[PDB]
Amino acid sequence: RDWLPLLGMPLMLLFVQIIAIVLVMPMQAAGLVAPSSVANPLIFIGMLLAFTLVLLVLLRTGGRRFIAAFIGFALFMTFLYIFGALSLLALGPTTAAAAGTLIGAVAVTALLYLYPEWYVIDILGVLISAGVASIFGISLEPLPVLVLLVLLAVYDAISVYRTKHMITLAEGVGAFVMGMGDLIMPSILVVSSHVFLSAPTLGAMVGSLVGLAVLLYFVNKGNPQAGLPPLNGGAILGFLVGAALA
Amino acid sequence: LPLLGMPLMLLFVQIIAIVLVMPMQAAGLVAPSSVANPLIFIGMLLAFTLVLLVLLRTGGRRFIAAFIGFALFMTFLYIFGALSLLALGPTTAAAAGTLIGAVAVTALLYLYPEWYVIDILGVLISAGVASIFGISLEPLPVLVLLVLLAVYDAISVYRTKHMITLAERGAFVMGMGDLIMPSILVVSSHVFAVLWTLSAPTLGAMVGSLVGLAVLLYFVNKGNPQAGLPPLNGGAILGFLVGAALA
Amino acid sequence: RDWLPLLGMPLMLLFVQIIAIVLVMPMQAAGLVAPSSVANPLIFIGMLLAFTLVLLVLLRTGGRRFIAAFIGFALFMTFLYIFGALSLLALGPTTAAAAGTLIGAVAVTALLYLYPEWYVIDILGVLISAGVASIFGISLEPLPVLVLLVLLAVYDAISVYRTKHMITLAEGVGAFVMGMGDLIMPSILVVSSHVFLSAPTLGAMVGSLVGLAVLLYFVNKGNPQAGLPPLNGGAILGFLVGAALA
Amino acid sequence: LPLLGMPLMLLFVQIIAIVLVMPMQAAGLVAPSSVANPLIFIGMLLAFTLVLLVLLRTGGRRFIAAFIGFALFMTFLYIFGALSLLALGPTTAAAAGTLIGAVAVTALLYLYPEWYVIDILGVLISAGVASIFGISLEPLPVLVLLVLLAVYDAISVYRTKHMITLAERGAFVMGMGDLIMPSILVVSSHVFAVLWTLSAPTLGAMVGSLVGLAVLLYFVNKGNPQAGLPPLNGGAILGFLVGAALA
Repeated sequence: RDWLPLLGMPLMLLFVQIIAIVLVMPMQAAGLVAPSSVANPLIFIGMLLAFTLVLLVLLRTGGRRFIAAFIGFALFMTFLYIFGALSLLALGPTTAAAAGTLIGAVAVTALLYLYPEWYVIDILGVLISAGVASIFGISLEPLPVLVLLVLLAVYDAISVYRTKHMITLAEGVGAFVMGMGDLIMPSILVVSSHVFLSAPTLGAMVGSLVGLAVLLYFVNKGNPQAGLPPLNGGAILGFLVGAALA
Repeated sequence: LPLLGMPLMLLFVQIIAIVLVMPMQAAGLVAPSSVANPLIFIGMLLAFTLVLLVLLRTGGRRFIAAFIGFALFMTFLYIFGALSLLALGPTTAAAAGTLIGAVAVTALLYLYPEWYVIDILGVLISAGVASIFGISLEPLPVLVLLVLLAVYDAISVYRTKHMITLAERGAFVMGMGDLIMPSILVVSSHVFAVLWTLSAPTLGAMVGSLVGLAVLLYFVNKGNPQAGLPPLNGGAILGFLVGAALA
Repeated sequence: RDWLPLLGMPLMLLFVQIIAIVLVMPMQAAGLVAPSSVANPLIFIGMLLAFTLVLLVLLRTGGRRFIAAFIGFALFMTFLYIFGALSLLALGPTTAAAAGTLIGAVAVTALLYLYPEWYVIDILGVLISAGVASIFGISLEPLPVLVLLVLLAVYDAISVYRTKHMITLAEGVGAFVMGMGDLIMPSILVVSSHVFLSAPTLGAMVGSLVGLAVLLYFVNKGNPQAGLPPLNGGAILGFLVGAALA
Repeated sequence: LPLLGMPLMLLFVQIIAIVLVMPMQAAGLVAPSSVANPLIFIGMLLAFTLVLLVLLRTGGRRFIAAFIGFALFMTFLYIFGALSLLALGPTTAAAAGTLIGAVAVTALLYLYPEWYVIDILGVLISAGVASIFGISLEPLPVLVLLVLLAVYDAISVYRTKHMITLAERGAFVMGMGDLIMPSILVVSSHVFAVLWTLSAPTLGAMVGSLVGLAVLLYFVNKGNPQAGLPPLNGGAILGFLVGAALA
């Protein structure tokens, strides 16, 4: 039935979660992170604003492929961190391990720039996303992740509602970034929980999948809704259900 | 009826500016007396704005929209959080209580208000800023800061008025700004040595500001002419010196 | 004869020099400055580039009277330094001295903003200029000032020649800032010389006046020339003549 | 005749890049081997440029005109000054001598040249940058930096070439840049352990770069296709490994 079509996004959710755990492991074999303070989400957010400000001044300052380059470089590096973490727990400190990861990341990034197969895109998007998920999740603990999640969710629903209301007014009364990015969002709580086969934080994983269910449901219905609050609110739901478990 | 309204707005900000002073010094800390403090202050504002605008000229759609929302949220954190949870207080479920409070408010402010809501919130924030600086030091750097600021206003008004005799948001910002300016002599003189019906010379300043704004609103309806700050700013100054020459 | 007309600019030269000396005095009674290194001119120049970059991003970001304000504030402060230095050597550390200078500078700056008498402008321009002259001149020593002067002069002649040649090509083959600023330029060597009634650095003062003579001469002739090299080259000429003296 | 000219330009830059190495380490100092050095390097370039352009978008008339003139003057100071006065040397009238030298040159470069003048100067500067980095560390971070940089080029060429198969200043800059790229394996392998006709494997790299650029110029006249860096960059790399497998 409606299996093969549009299961790929919950697929991507589960996968990213999986790869985030498996990456929880090697990334501490060389540290990484960035104190389970509730101020940590605030630093996160402001810094996110800086990430965008930089990115925008870069785009408006392009840079026909200078923009492509600066991001290409950013990519190259983040993949170095991915791979790096892999071999460095794997073959460990060996020259053949490190060089293994540099060649790996060169290969991958070059590929992505060479008009790949663009199922490939989904795959790398999954990699990257899992990477980030693992990092902040390894970085500090739930209650802070929980605050962060609920905050970001609130911003979102404000954002959709504003522009939706702005649709309903104006008569008479690159998407992948936001996407895969939100693929990441509920998963970071999944890491920073197994960081605090798996726990009762499978619960967070399933609840996040169920949030995604409500989401692709309303999206496959007429007259869309917000996003984060289904995914985060559902991951938090599952997670808190996995407390009522043990 | 709003003819009482805008003085009310002031009176309230002043009251709420004082109430926050106690819990405000549960940390507080911005800027000794030192009159270089007003200068550092000015340059801080000018550089702040210059940066803030280049954020617009480099922004500022969903960016500076959100960016302001964030700054707003933080400032509301300090207001709710620090000023009420320490006023409980302090910690634990109270602190969480105010996170809930400030997210509730900034989210509410965003989206669409209803008259009084925005007035209330502006008043609150204003009281916050007022309290902080009035605390962050004494009534003499404040006296100078005030006369400086006011004199700038009257002059830019005349220049740009005289710059006429030829031939939305920044408004609420500047409004709030005027709600703030006299309140600092009120907090910072409360940081001074008398105490009648709770600090007499600070009362003097307070009424002096309420009458200053009155005179301004009269001339505002007289037509065009109003040197912005110099009524209430300079007049609350007059009132303060009046309530101080008493004790 | 041609006295009263266009002697006012050499007038302004002598005056600024005079006021720069008289200010050499009080400004050390509270220090100021900024090492007689030849790297000092380079720091100067780069920093000058920063002064302009700031000023330009400010103008292009105006600021109808925000621009007016930011500069008004800058002015207010530099006059505080002028006056401040005055009373603080004068009445010294007294409250009445300091408050004297704040009221003084408020008065002056407010005046300048109130459409003054605009001979007044020349006068304040003279004040300011002398102020700056005194500061860098008190700051470090001749050979560095000498390098700085010759450098700046070279930039200038390049600049005029470029745009002049650009005039001669395009057929078929606020001024006060640059002005009073150059009023300042040769005088800083006049300070940093009496800092290293006056010396044989009267020589630098007269030679600078004579440079100005060549300058207002060619300017009052058809087909203009560069500027700095007459003024600086002439001040340096007089100065080096005041070495062949003692 | 310039058919020999552009290889000459390279050959010279390489020579002049080496000559400067000795006096260059009379201070020098930019960036241990460490391959993070190439990464730090890239990010340095990207952030450098991004800033440099926002200087244009915020400039850049008489500003960035002069600003470049200044940067140029400084870099010429280090070339003349440090590389010749310490090579005298060092100090006193020699140092002054080079101030005179570099002001003379940058002023000369500004205003209008004449063919060879700009070529000469570009070559000089290039040798400077080449020398510094080749010194600022060893032939392995350099190997990686090189293959990274080159691979980026071939890919942006194909993308923007393939971005075609639908339907002035930066040129000299990028040119100079290519004059630079292979010379760093030449300096930095001279910073390595053989010494025939003065460092044999560094010779190998050097000829390998001279033939690489040759192959590039052949295809450039073959029509359109030239993956910028990968000929000489990747080829000088081949040559270096060839002259190294010798001793």
